Amino acid sequence: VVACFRMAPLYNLPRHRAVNLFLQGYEKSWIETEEHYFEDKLIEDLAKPGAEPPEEDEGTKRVDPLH
Amino acid sequence: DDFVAKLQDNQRFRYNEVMQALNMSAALTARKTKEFRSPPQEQINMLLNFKDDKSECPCPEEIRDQLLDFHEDLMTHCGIE
Repeated sequence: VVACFRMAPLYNLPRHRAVNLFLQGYEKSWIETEEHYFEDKLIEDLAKPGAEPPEEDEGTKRVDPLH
Repeated sequence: DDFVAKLQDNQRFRYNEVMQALNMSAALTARKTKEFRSPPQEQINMLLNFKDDKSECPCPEEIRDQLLDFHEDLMTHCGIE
């Protein structure tokens, strides 16, 4: 009865174990769920020929970074 | 370090309140101590639900604010403005 019900609560646990549990929980709850969209910006930046004709080329159009 | 210490102190105070109020209704004690009888990983996962507006986490608003400010500072340091 008592043993079945009263297992270790968080406050009974030592500080470092609770800290590790908090790190794992914070990770999987906040860091993974955090979403930011950068793919379109990154691809557009990578697909830009950056001042290549002004740059000394002396040849065919240099392939872009995405290429 | 200090966030988990404040969380543990708040949990102890809430547990003391639940012991003071258990005698009122035995059925109340069941789902009130479901939290304290859950495994510790689940306990801290379900206490770390300040995000969104579900508000099922039994945590003080100031304790939520500390984490919400640290998370913004961390995003600023990571450059995710």
